[PDB]
Amino acid sequence: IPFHRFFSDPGICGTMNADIQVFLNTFPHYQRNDGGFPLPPPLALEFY
Amino acid sequence: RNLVSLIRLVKRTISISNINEQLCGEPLVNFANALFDGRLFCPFVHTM
Repeated sequence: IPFHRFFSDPGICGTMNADIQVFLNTFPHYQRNDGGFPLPPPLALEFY
Repeated sequence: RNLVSLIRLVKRTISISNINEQLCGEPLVNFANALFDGRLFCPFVHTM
């Protein structure tokens, strides 16, 4: 469950789920730990 | 275990330049450093 600014590793998430893995294999610049790679849009509310 | 962590640190140190933008289909670090791209296949492989 990637939900927070922290606690959202793609290298963890795309190994349990294959759907994130084919998402990252098509968009490899979201595999970065540094900024925010996108949460689900109800979870991704940065200004709130 | 230290050699595996060393290779982790090398990946960090030359994955500094990681920015959320693709241009054609490649991430920007694939544009930056030829060590992070498809073209640098490497010398030894066992499957493909």
